[PDB]
Amino acid sequence: LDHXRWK
Amino acid sequence: QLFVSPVVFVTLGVISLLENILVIVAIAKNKNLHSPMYFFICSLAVADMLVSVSLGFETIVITLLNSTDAQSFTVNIDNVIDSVICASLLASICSLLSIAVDRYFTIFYALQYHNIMTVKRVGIIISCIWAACTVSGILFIIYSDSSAVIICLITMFFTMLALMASLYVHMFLMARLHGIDCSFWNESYLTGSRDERKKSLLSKFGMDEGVTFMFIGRFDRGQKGVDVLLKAIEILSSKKEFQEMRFIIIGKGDPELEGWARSLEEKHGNVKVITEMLSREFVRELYGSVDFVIIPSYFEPFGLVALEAMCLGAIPIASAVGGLRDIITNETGILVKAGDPGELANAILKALELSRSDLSKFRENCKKRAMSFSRQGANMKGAITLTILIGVFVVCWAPFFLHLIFYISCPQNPYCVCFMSHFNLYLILIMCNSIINPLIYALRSQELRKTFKEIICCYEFLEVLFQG
Ligand SMILES: [Ca+2]
Repeated sequence: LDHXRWK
Repeated sequence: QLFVSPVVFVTLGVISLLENILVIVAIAKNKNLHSPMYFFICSLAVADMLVSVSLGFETIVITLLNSTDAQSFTVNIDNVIDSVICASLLASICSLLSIAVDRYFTIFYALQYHNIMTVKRVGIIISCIWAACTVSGILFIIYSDSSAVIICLITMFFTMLALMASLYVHMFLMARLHGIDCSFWNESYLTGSRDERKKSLLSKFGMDEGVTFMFIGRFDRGQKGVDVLLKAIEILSSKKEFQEMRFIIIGKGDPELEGWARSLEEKHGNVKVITEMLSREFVRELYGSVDFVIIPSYFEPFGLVALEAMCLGAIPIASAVGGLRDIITNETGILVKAGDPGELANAILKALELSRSDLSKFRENCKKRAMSFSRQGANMKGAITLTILIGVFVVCWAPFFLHLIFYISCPQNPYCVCFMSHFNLYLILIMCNSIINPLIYALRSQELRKTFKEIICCYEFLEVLFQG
């Protein structure tokens, strides 16, 4: 999982 | 991916939390800020805070995992965090749209909107906004991989961009097109009573004291409707009520209509025609002397013609078209069907009967209505505040939404990949939307600044009571 969404 | 230290996300989230709590506390603690606009600013402050708090908390969660996969737990926490950000992004769009609805209705239907929008009704609307946005936000994160969700958010941003474009075009580009000049169109330039101003005006044109009707504008077939008025005067000519009426028709253009007006002028005597472009200073004196101003325009997008007249007490008899329809109410004038001389003749007859009673309050309603449409007024300043708030939203979310456009349209393109690699900077700009907005609210609301100044003095006493 990453910062925000749709990176 | 472009690196930005995780502490920046946490500190900006803290600055945003501190700023937006202060905003929510200030509106709640001050009864002077208990209006729908500030209540929609409050939901926008919650949405801003919740976005930066979730983005800040997410950074803390990610850093903790890089320090320590923890199976489904991290995915579940990620989906919940992203759902709060999505819900708050949708709620921030809805809040700005609600301030847009608020501003449009306070500018045109001020008294009507105020009676409808109670603390209960605005509380229900905000709750319904947040209920629909939390439901939509959760659903959007479930189908985040689906194009329909990403296209929906991009469409919602393009809607906000189109709203900003139209608001900038109206508030700044078209500022001097529909904005009333209170420095010029002021009753302070008029001397004496309206009775003597009308008496002197009618004596200047060699006429007796009667219900004075005034037309100002070009002589054309299908635009300002001088033909409608000329047909209406001919309808009224046969009536006995016409003898108590006075008509001043000003403007140049069609020699056919110029000659028609001049023919009725020499035929009736209570009809005066000035086939010359008169100075705004004299038009202002005419507006302050005449009882009614007839604007039988086929097309008038800006109510400025009516606004200018209403400032100086002239009760407008205009067509229910564009800006005239929006500015004139039952209390501030008589509206008629455009291109209908029979309905206009009846409106002039209605206005003649209306003049038998005291029109003093009717003119005061016109003056008050025209005054509220000034750029220096609370209604227009709020619309400028709205344009700044939407402008700041659009600017702060534009790189993220261009990144989203690129995510579904060109993820393979190196030119899109290079832009998409600066995603962390785009999230930082989203943090800034939550920091710049509290600074705008204070900058645009003098009352909120005063309440903020009371919190900085009370926080100085809080820290004093904290140690002692
Ligand atoms: Ca995430």
